[PDB]
Amino acid sequence: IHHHHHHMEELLDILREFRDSRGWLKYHTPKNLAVSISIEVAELLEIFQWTRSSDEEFEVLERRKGEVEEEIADVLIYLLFLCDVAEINPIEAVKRKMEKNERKYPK
Amino acid sequence: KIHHHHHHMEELLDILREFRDSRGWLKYHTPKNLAVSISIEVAELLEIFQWTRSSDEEFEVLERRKGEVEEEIADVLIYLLFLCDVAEINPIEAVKRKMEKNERKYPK
Amino acid sequence: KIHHHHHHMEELLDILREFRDSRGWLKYHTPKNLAVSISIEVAELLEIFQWTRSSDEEFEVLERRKGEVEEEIADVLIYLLFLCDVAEINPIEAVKRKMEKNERKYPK
Amino acid sequence: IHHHHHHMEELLDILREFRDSRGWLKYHTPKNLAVSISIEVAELLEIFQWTRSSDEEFEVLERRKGEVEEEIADVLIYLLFLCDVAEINPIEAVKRKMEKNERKYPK
Ligand SMILES: [Cl-]
Ligand SMILES: [Cl-]
Ligand SMILES: [Mg+2]
Ligand SMILES: [Mg+2]
Ligand SMILES: [Mg+2]
Ligand SMILES: [Mg+2]
Ligand code: NA
Ligand code: NA
Repeated sequence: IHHHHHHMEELLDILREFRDSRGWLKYHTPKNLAVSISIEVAELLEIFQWTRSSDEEFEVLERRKGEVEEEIADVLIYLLFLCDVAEINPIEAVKRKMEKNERKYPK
Repeated sequence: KIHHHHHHMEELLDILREFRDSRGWLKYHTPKNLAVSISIEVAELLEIFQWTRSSDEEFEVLERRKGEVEEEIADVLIYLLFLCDVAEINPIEAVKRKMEKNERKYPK
Repeated sequence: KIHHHHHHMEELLDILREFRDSRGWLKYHTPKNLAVSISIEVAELLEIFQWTRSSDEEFEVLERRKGEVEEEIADVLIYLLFLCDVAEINPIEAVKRKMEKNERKYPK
Repeated sequence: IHHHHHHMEELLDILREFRDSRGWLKYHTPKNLAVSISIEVAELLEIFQWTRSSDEEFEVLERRKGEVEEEIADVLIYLLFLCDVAEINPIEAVKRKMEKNERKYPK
């Protein structure tokens, strides 16, 4: 018995249900979703706004772990909504870019 | 009768980890630097649609420049997953938790 | 017969400098921290228009939420001017120089 | 003889001439300009992408002064184009926010 865990695919089903039960697909234009990603990554950055050292950055991370988790989740949700409307497979996207990176930055 | 689970996500992170550590780039992967790198890449994504003036037009641009859109999506996710690693955050769990919160804030 | 020049921009920066130094916040104003603060504020500005679906609609939102738009513009410019101070960059000169370059790249 | 230097007002005239000689006003929707600001501040941030200390940040600034200057200019140009279309006075905006800041963060 073989179980193929495709976690982003599974996440997308939870996402689609939410969006569609509310009728918010009509707002998910490519640029509105890209703008939504921009907004959430700014929320992530704000948590570390005024740190002055790599050392302090890890201290803020530990103390505000929950906030970091939420903004990472936010960035992801919108990236996945974007992948839905654009018909892009984000895992394959990552694999192809990493392959490109391997031949840009060789060992 | 034996169950065989395949962890495709852990497999993807392994490709990421291997790239990172073969190049000695871990030392650069502080929490803020990674968050800065995500911000940079989403702006690369935004740029593709910079001057569009209608929803209709964004889909024409998306169809026409799909490859560039795919690259920038990959760049965003790469650095997001790198951050997840340094922070020991499970981004699948984080999404599920956030959607559960979203359910309560925006009820049916 | 005497000429009396008024440096309104230098006056504005003085208000900024005075706020900063009365609070002992200079030590926080590193180049990257300021650039991070600008990124944060432009995203506050973007948020006002997050779900608009037409140019027509953006002007209705801009008219309706003009005060919020004004605040975020102020926030962006504040941190941009703080960066100019630490970097000793004259942003009026930088614009003029960049527009001169823009002239040559995009000729009439 | 009194000279009232209003430098952003003066910049805006150079900006308007450029935009209008090319017929690009039609692209300057509020959200396109906000998105353009987002793009340029990312260009600014990239210059410092991988620094690991406040010390290194000032070293990068000195070495890549020109690049920083250009991206600051870029951020400004779009903020001023935005102020044009929104009919906002950015100097007065700054003064009012600073006044608000003074009574939020008292001495
Ligand atoms: Cl997995
Ligand atoms: Cl002046
Ligand atoms: Mg959020
Ligand atoms: Mg990229
Ligand atoms: Mg603000
Ligand atoms: Mg630029
Ligand atoms: Na460490
Ligand atoms: Na210093």
